[PDB]
Amino acid sequence: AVISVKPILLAMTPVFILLCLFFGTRNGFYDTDQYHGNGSAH
Amino acid sequence: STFPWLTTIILFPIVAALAIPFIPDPTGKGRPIRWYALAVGLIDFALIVYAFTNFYDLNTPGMQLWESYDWIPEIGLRWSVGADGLSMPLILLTGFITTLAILAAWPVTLKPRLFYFLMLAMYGGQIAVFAVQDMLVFFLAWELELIPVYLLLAIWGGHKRQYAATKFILYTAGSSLFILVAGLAMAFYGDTVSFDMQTLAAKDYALGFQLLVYAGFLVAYGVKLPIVPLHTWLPDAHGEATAPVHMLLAGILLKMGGYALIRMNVDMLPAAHAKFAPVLVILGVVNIIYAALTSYAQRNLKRKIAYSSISHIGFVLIGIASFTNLGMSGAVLQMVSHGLIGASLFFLVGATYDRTHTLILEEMGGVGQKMKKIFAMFTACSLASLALPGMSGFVAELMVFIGFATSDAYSLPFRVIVVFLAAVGVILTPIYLLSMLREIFYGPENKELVEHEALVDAEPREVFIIACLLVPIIGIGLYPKLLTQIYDATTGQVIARAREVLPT
Amino acid sequence: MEPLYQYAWLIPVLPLLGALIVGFGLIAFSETTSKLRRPSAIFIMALMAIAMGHSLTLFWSQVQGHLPYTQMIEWAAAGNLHIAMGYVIDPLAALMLVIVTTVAFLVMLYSDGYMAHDPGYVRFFAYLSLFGSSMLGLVVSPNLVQVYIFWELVGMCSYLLIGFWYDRKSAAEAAQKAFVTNRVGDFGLLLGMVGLFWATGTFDFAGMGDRLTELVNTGLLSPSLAAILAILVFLGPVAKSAQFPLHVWLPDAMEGPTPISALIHAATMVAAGVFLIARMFPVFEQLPQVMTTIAWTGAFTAFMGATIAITQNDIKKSLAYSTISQLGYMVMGMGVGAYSAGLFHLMTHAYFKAMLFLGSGSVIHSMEGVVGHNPDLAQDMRYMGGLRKYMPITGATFLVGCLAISGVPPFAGFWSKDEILGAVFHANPAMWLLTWLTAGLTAFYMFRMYFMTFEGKFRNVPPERQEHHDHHSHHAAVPHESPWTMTLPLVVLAIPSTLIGFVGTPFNNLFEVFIHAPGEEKVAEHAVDLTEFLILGGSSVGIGLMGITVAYLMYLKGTPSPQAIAKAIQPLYQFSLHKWYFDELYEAVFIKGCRRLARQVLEVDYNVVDGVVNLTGFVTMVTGEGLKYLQNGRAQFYALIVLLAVLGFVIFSVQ
Amino acid sequence: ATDFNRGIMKFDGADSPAMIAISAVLILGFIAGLIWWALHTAY
Repeated sequence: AVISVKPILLAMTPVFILLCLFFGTRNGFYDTDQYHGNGSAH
Repeated sequence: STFPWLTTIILFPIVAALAIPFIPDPTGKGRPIRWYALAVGLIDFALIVYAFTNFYDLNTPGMQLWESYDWIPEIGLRWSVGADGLSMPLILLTGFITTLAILAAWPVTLKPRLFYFLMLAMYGGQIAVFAVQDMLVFFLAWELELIPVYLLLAIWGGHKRQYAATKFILYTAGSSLFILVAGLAMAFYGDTVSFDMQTLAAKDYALGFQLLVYAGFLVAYGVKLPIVPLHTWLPDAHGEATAPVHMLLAGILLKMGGYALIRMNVDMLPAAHAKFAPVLVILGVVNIIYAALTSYAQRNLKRKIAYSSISHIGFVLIGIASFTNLGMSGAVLQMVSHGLIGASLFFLVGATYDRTHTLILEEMGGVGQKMKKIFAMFTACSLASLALPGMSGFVAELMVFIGFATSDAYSLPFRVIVVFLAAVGVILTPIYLLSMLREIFYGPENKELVEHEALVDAEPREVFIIACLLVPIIGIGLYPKLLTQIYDATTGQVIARAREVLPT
Repeated sequence: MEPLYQYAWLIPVLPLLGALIVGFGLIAFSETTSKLRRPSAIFIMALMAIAMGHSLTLFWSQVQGHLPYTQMIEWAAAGNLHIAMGYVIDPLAALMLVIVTTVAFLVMLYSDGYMAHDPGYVRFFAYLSLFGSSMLGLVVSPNLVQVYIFWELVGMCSYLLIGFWYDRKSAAEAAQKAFVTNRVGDFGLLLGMVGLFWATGTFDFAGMGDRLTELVNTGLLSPSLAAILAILVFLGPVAKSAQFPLHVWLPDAMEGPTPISALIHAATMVAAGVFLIARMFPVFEQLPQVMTTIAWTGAFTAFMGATIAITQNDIKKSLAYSTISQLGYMVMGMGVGAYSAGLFHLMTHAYFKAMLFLGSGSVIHSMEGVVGHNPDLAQDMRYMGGLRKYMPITGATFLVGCLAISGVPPFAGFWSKDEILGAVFHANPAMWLLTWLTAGLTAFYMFRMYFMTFEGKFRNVPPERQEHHDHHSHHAAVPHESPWTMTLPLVVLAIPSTLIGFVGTPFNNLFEVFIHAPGEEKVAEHAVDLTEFLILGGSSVGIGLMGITVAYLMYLKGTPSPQAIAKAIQPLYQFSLHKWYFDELYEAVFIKGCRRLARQVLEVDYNVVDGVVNLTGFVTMVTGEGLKYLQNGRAQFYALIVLLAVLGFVIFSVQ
Repeated sequence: ATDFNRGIMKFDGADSPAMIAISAVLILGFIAGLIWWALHTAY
């Protein structure tokens, strides 16, 4: 009796994909203040 | 199983990064280019899971995505790919981190057509390191992430970028040549001129010949995986980098020097491994004690955890050079654990620098009063690097200690001193990680707040990248057989190929 | 039994989900969950009360005569190297199950009173259930691996809770010290856990004692070499129970919240630091040199932390110095062998230090009324004397907490305290008369804290005269500030103190020891008599009784002044006032030394091994700037090198 | 060492070049002393 990785990775993969596409749309501070500007670490 | 899977997964982000100069609508910064790189990074990671959950067929020693295409019959190099147990976790780890490294590369608006080209070229070029069963394609893929990671530091980096970028490209191209030197020395040994990693492992080499090849590979792999004499390239290029570039640097590129130590220095060179295994566990402990003190002695924030990446690497060398089925199981686990722990830590350093713009850590203090979700995630990510149980940073180091001092390879006066000295890093890692948390967030004494650090917030996307990185951190910490079942049968053949060598 | 014992793993994982849910609700929904402060408290408190319902019938099933029940699930397997992690339901473990979850449900009742003025109300109940879920797994642990998953886990919750407020610079440095000093104990525990898996070969406590005694008499292990294994495992509990080398973090652990101080002295100090050595008596009983080491470092801590509690004005810091000594008073009972009584001074410590700690916070929330928010020591500004003259029910509940820790005639301590005093005057009474000397001193500093702050006048006139706070004038002087959520937990934690008026009596002292059997059935004792037990008790009650009459007369003169003591014993008074001069030894040597050793590892990195790298790039740049001067125009010179190399190659190649 | 000596707990006072070489021979000698230990004490 071993919990196998394949059924829980295949079940968490479409949860992982559609949340990356959703959480990109919802974001803050990188569009309004944004005093870092173009150079991302200058 | 007839479809080219690992050939596609390697070659998909390379051929799709060529469509990045042809992406329309350049309305200001590159917003559709940013969404295009996430769209291809997500569907390429889904190809890794589709090749895993349908065609990996675990507890089977050997490659199960083995596709040996002919490229140049005159030299003898083939396009031979394949994922065994030493490759498939790191192939799955590369597809997972780089997908978030595109998501971490959202505030970059400097040269967005150039950024997501080189990051996708690293996405095809890092899977290509663990997957190929060859030498001249392995040296190709090792130096495939030589130009696009140079330009990721030299354009989007801190200050002293040009010192950090040119020191790095001279230190790794000047050390990848020993993969060509030792890879050609092994293939021309004897009579068969094969270059695949299968036949070159089964070939019998002399003991004096293998000590030159082992010394050549240790110069080549002691640079990327930072063994502490050849480590000075790291905290400059890791100290001057952005958050998404750093998740590929410490998350994946450091593990290619640890993947090839188990693959090209233990499988192919077992008799030279046994003669020079006690120098690795000495170099592995002094990887920990040197870097954890240097993390405490440094006050630059991005440079502190950059040295902490060298200390968690130090437990891999004790795991490889222990000849134990549990010791080597803790070495591959430390490569997957620190890749998830570091890419979560180094994402939050670029998140903290995006609000405070200092990294000096003297003008900081009381940041946790202003932003709260960043400090709540900076604590839990630094706690995973404390080797705290319930997280994968502990069981990766627990298997190394148990795997070392149960092995019938070293003597008893040697095994006690190494385990006692490698456990000093158990004390030393809460010294600087908690002092970094204290001298940034804990306290009332804030900054000037009028010239520097005028803004403070916490984006909900930055919460998601941390929270999805802590699921394989905690989920391996509550069940370490979730990753061990990928390489339980392959590590059992790597160690047993060296168990036949140890009476020597 | 079968749905009660096979689902016994629900007791750790139920309060874990209380923090998993609201932790996911604070990191993503912080606008609503911070407003949802009152319902999320009762939601977390419900799943602790459900886990209280498990342990109250799992332990009650054990005292009726049920067998111990084990379970093991594989954790991390390899070639011939397995890790197993499950649980056991032991009468020792089931007694520890009730102790940790009664005082966790009780401190959640207390938590509604000390705050709901604090905006960190929701996060406090998240961290409280994270403490319990990490500690309810430590007590059910069958293995040395399984005690180590939750050894550093409760050290994490001890780190997160001491630095709960995180806006003080004092609580900033306090939380970091508590993790490091516990990690040195975790450094010793991890060394011995691998070291005992090396020798024996299994991680369970039952399979470790029989394997250690199999090799120490055969000749495989040495009696001197295998002795160093058990002291390393013992170095774990010397950090969590605050023994002699590692006790510095306890004066600073009082910089956190007052309800946490009751839980870091009932759940991770007297519970955790005593349970691990209690489970390892299969190992320690076969090694005599280890047990005299444990008893010696317990005997000094009963004297070390005792003297620092006197001339300590702070109420929380004086209780922290007491539980240094009372733990040392208890760990030395496990050093002399008589450890069943060491586990029955466990029940009267957790329910009475929490009586003293939670009772102290009712004084602290009262002291915010007339006095400002900064001082909480022995009272100034209407100075020390009277709080119980205002007649609160919070005043009489730490007096009975102080009454049962001295050894007084009409209450507890007459039945509980002096049982390990007769067992310690057997073997080495010269080095262990020191505990009898401080036995009147534990009666000193506890009653020194009673009538200095509760008997006199503490409402007349302010000496400092600076509060000026609207949150201090609304802090409800005349000590009824303590709301209805202090009426219950300051009383219902004493309904076992009435039960110890019935259990642990001269007909129930015997019937409890038969429950707490050792690894074998044997009970070792030197000599107990019928006639000698009265003078060993009747003279041991008097030293505790005269230890408070020298305090009843000292601190009711106004000033602590018998003759030639105002001009004090400054050779010794400078030790206790400046806190043993032990914090500055650890600071000027170890902290500065690790700031000095580490610095020259950075400068040998940046200059020596980085100088070789910046010299390979320097002797190549100045090489190309030396052969740049090889060409200089003047094409006659270019024809010279062509004609010289012709003359070179005709001598070089003819031989 | 001017940037290494910020206004926090560092700058102990031994950052001289006479101390850099004498810290090198102890640190690099301990690694080499453990390496030469390793090829003989192990087996």
